[PDB]
Amino acid sequence: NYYNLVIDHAHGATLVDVDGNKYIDLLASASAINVGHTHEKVVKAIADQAQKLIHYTPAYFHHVPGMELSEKLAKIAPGNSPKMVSFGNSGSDANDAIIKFARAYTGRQYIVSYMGSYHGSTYGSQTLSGSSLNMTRKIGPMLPSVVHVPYPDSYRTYPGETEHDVSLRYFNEFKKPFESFLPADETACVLIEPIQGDGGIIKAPEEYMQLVYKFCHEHGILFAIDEVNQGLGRTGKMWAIQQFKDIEPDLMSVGKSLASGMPLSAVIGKKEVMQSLDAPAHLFTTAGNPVCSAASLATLDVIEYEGLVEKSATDGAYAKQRFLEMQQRHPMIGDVRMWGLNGGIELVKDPKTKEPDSDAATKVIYYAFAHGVVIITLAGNILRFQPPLVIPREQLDQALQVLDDAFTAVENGEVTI
Amino acid sequence: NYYNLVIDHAHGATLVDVDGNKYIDLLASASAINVGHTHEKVVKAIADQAQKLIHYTPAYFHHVPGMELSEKLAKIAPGNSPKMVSFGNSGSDANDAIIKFARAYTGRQYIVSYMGSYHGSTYGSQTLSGSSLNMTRKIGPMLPSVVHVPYPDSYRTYPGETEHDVSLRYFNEFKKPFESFLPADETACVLIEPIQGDGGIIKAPEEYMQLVYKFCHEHGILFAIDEVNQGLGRTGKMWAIQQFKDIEPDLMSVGKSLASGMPLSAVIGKKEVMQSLDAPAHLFTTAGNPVCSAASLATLDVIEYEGLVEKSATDGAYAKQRFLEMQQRHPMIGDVRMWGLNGGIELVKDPKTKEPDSDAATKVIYYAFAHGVVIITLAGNILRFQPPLVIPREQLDQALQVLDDAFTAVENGEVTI
Amino acid sequence: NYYNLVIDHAHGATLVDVDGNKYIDLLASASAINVGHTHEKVVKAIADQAQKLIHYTPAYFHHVPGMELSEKLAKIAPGNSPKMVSFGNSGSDANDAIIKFARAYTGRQYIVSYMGSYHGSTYGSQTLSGSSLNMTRKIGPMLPSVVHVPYPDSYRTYPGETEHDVSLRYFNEFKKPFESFLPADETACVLIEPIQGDGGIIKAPEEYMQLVYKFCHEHGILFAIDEVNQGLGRTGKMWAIQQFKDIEPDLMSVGKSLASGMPLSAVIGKKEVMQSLDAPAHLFTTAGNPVCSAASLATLDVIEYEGLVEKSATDGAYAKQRFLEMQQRHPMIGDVRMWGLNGGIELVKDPKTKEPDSDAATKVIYYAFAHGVVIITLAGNILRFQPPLVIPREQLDQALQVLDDAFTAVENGEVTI
Amino acid sequence: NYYNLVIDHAHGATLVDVDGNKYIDLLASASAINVGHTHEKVVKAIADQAQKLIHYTPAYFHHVPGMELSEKLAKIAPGNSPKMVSFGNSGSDANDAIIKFARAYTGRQYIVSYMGSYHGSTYGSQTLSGSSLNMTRKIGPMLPSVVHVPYPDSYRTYPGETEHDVSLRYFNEFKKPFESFLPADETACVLIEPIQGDGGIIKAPEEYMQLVYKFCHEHGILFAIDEVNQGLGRTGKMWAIQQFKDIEPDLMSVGKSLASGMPLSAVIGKKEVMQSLDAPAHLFTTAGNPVCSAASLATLDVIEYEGLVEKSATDGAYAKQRFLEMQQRHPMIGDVRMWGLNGGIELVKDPKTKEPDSDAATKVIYYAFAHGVVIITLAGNILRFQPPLVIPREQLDQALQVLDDAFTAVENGEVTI
Ligand SMILES: *Cc1c(COP(=O)(O)O)cnc(C)c1O
Ligand SMILES: *Cc1c(COP(=O)(O)O)cnc(C)c1O
Ligand SMILES: *Cc1c(COP(=O)(O)O)cnc(C)c1O
Ligand SMILES: *Cc1c(COP(=O)(O)O)cnc(C)c1O
Repeated sequence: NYYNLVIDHAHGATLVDVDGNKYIDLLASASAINVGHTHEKVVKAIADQAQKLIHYTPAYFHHVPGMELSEKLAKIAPGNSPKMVSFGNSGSDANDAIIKFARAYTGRQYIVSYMGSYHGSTYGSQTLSGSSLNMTRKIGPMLPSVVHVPYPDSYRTYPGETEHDVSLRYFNEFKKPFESFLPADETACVLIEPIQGDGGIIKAPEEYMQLVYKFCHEHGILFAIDEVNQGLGRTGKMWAIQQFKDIEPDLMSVGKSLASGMPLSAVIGKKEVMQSLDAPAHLFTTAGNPVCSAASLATLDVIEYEGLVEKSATDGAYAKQRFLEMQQRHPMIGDVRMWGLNGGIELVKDPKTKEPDSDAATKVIYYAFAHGVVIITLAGNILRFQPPLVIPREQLDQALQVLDDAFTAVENGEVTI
Repeated sequence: NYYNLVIDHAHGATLVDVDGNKYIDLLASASAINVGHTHEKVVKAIADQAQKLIHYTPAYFHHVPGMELSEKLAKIAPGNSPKMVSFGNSGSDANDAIIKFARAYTGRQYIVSYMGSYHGSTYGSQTLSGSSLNMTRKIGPMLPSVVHVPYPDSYRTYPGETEHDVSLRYFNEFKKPFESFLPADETACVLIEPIQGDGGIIKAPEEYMQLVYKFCHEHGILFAIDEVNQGLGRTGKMWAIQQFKDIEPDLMSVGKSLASGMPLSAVIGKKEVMQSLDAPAHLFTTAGNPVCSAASLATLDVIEYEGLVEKSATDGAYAKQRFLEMQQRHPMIGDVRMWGLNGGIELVKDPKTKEPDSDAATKVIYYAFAHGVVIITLAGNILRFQPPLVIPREQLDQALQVLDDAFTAVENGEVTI
Repeated sequence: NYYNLVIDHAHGATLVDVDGNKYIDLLASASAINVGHTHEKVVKAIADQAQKLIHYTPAYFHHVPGMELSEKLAKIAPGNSPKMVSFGNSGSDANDAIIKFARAYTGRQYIVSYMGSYHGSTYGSQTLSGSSLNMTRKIGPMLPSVVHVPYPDSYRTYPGETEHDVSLRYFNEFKKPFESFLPADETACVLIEPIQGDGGIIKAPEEYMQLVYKFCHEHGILFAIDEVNQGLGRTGKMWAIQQFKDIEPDLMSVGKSLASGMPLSAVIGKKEVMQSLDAPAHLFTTAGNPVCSAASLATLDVIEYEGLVEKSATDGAYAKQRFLEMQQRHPMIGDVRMWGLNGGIELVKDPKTKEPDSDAATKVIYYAFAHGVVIITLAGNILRFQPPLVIPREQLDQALQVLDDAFTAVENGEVTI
Repeated sequence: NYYNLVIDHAHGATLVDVDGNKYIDLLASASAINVGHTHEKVVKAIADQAQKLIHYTPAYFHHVPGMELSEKLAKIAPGNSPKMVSFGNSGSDANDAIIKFARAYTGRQYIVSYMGSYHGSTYGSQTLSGSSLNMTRKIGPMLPSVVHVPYPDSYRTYPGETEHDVSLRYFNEFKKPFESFLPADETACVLIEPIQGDGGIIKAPEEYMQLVYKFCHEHGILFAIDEVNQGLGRTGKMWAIQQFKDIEPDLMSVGKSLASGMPLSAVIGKKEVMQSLDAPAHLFTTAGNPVCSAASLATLDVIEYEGLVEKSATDGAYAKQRFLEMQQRHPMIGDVRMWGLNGGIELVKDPKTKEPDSDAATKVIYYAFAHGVVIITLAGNILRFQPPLVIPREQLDQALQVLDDAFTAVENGEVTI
């Protein structure tokens, strides 16, 4: 909680509290609500399925929604290699499964993940994460044979560094463990967020990603991606990895928006990799639930038929220009990062020092809340802008104007915590 | 897939495939269906909630169903100490949370669990597990600082051993790591299933359980229980741990039946233990989902209103009697174990050698399936008996008669694989 | 410090402090002094080699003592298979090397060792150990993928158990992990002390050892032995494993007496196992030191020339009968375990309860010390009897008389701590 | 075996093989032989002790050389805080002990060590290591809760980077894991080579070292140093850490040259840190061997009496000039690093690209060997220069001229393997 709000109902990008007050949702429940709240087609799909079968573990009997969803997810995944899908409940358990699939297929034990990453809260995925110290404190020891590498930062760079220089420097950092203590032939996979979500909406440069991808292929390391936050149209392409040229992951984790916030996740992977493990050795009883699966079928169709991928791209381009214009009048805005309706607005004390301004960031979100918009922060000083992709233009403009007013009010000293 | 069969719809304890064939459910989807399939109150709760709010992450904003469920679960948990509740999506993640809370509260690392145990498929919970069925081939290394001890087997005992002798022998095995390499003062937690589900419906004797509970208290080791399979009325008490005298767990995992097979789980623990961690330390985006929460509220209401606990105790004792009578005519039944509607029928080659007859158990399964009843085996030779608690007596008797006929056909060599 | 006493010099089985006081050594510095203190032939070997070459790391240049010892150790190892040897500095690092060799050769992770065992003090060997709890306390997490099983106890048995029943019970416990959570095809080796040293001079029954050995052969698990305490003639055979019928280990650790207490250890293993790893990957700078190697060549020569294996066998049988006769007069002696000049004298409060009497044990060692004999306890209540193998009969009889007097004085309450 | 030749005898910096061929030693058995081969004072100390007492485990009885050495090591260790010493056999076990002392004193789990480091071949010290030459292939999983950070590289730097810029960039890398997944408050220790030996004779800049030292003190992390290769006058100070301003380590490992290559090591630590662990919990049987202890007393004496600290400083400054002069005529020499008689001469394909030239390096080694000098490489392309500190000027000049001719011959293409 940030402000003790109790939601009674919601539709599209609008939240209504128990009292009747209205809010514009710029969070979409951490990008679980790409399709907007209570989308008519998803509600109906949930209702109709519940009438027939609430649950049977698909490992004992197939159900139609699970069969249909498994085929479809295999189709829409990036690349042309034959795919298989394994269902879970959460992004967390999907990233735990990624570790399992990679170890079992390769016969290798080490996993490489990123500082700044967030992969979930189960013991495997929580070890991979590098987003929060409180995810390691008191609960160790963690999963063995996990190595963290730094994710490329395009904002706080060295003087005179180009995109090319940053890519090379961070790739050299990527190689350092492999040239010292970490055998590449013993690394099962690299797990990467094509754009880091919780880390602050940070996109790896094209050249950096191509270097890692090639490194993996050349050493027989699996290239895995986490699309749990950045997938299903969020970046203005179906998959965040499609922001890069011709990269097909060996394993991909999908969650959050998948079933409009119903607990469903998937690992989608190359056929051969996915066949190294199955039920009943790896299984979640309520995973691939038929009600959740019907919910997902409807939400996937909504993304396609309402053109939400295209809308995220064009609205994202627009929101990027609006925030850039705001940056010209508000020097507290240090960096505008936007790929689709998917933004990190980084607030700094000074543009030259780039020193984080967590105080100002919290004031903005407090102002916004008092003026009917829900927005939160990342890593202290970064506003996350991830509204449902269905957000009508009038509501988007309304929210942007509140944010512009927030910046002015924080400048004048008119906001207190 | 176990049955290679597509389920179309289901109600109560009757399953209907895509060709209209009817089946009596003696599996209840691994005891996730205590309240029976598509219960009228649960379907309505799901459909009504979906219309208002499909999802918002409870870590940002509260919703009424989640808050009400949190209160109700704290109230119905065993013991009189004030509890806190932490939601997840799966039993697996609830067991991961137990490791976290125990380690955080005690400041110790080691977790003790049992051989034969099943706790889930994430990296924490699957380390704790000890069923041959869900073993960790190809996926290691697992979570460090986990020791397995043997679970008391009251069937294959040494000649002349009483329940007293069994309790003492197994408690002596329990103490052996603590008297060698495992420091009691560095063990955070002992986690036990009060009755082992996947292990074969095996109940720890009263005296063994008291000895462990006391050992934990004397050394400041938390005593945790897994009620994911055996909870919510399955044993003919609300919780399996209530089959024992005056035992309040520090930590308890709950799942499967909690929300009628909708993905929801909980860790319910003593207030002090639960306060040792933050969250972000333990959070899932879709955990405590309002549709799932409303479904759970309704299944809990059904357990109360239809007196399902008492019905489980009553039908359980009936089913025990019935199988005991069958045992008198079919010496292939080596052991009848039953606490509530919750039975392990163990098949053997000879009454004295107690050699497992996995082939005979396979043949019973086939016969039952060919005759309209769904039942599975555990450990090859144990028939597991876990119908929905709502199973009408008429249907229970039908299933029981099919089982009787299966034993007859198997004796006479009339079933072929 | 155990005795709080400065040794000036020593020879054979006699120790001399800085005051001139003489002691009979029944410890032989934890069996590192099989050949007796300052043996003339060993002293000469040390001095002559120190004038030629104190050290060069044999991984850069070979030296003649190292090459000769390497061939000698390959030849005297139990069995007929071609062997190779790898040198270390301590028993501990030899056991660390066993883990390495087994994991490297098999491509598997898990190591099985015994409760009650002692393998050393480095992170690998100390994880495998299971005697002192202090050895795990405060220093975790330890090496992952290690499982401890119980070592067969022939003294505190169930009423009416034969040696056959003991072997079968303990072999059943051995198998329990493999039938639950531990995959046999993922375990690299079993490390076993053929007689447990620090465990209390406990010998696995023949039948037990055969069952484990066969289990290992059948599953491709390496069968590894620790001969650091019990090797080099201590049991009245060259190797403790030779007390068993036709067992050739895949790997064997040797230390302590190898170089008369100079730091030198070895792993002796089958050729194909030993070639799975080499220097410079696995290497200790001062391992295979030419002075230590010359000392070792000399001590091995003494064992042969003075017939110390047979002398241990015949003096050990004599000493066993002496302790058996003491036992008749002194009921505090519950168990006499003795194989060669290698004994555990177990002290108990009552012969039927077998309750440990640590108090009587420490009083015996106090009396012995005040009367010119050095002897210590294991596990509180067991007198450890391991004199140098060269101990003259007159001196052995002298020490045995003091112990008889000690037992009489402890009975009469004449000893105050 | 590196050279395929058998050493028969050696004295000072000259080695003689079995055929009578003389070699000048620029390896000194990886810096185990600081005081020169078979030094008269050390040979005599070995022989004289061997006559009195070859061994007794000093945990049972004190011996005089062990007592004197313990006092002398506590005295000559850097800084003015009271120290305690714990003996081992090898640098590997001393570094394993460092982990143990740090975890036990702090009650924290995590250990930070460096890429490019070498700390030994036991499971603890080998996990900490980061030398490609000592990779842990096939032997995992390793010790849990170990994080590697990059060591400052002052040769392959970014354009226009100063020593200051290097110190700040590498300190920024040091902090990255602490700002992502590694809690400072849960890390027990940072272990650092003041100059990395096996890493290629790489010295951390003063400013970097002060930053790490300060960070450790401010977070309650123990600051540990490894002086096994770089201690005992090798750098031209007694300890390599004395190359830096006012740094007193909490823990220091010492070995290799400590007893002229006899197996002996020590952890020297602040008194309150060392008291956290005891014996018999932590103990090696043959550690602090009296013959080894006597050898060490004599080598320490030679270091003082022959003024070898000063000799290394002035011969090293001389050797740096000679190699710098060679660099002028031989552009294949990319970098000359030298602190005492202790150098890394790095060979490259081109002065601007700095591409490593391993082929040129192995050819130089081969030529040198063919003309009577012993020298090896590190990291493929770095000539390592560590002769005994006693090397007479005439012999040094002789060896330096052979190296000069080697560069000439490789340049002209006259060397083939
Ligand atoms: C939220 C998130 C997860 C974990 O998903 P849950 O459903 O909360 O377990 C994993 N990866 C990324 C990138 C996320 O944003
Ligand atoms: C099935 C089960 C679990 C795990 O639940 P999932 O929802 O399948 O993760 C945990 N414990 C027990 C006793 C179980 O039967
Ligand atoms: C003492 C001992 C060790 C360890 O030897 P160190 O040389 O003290 O490291 C290993 N195994 C056994 C059986 C021992 O008695
Ligand atoms: C050689 C070395 C060690 C290990 O010493 P051993 O005696 O070979 O175990 C540790 N640290 C450094 C810096 C070394 O050079």
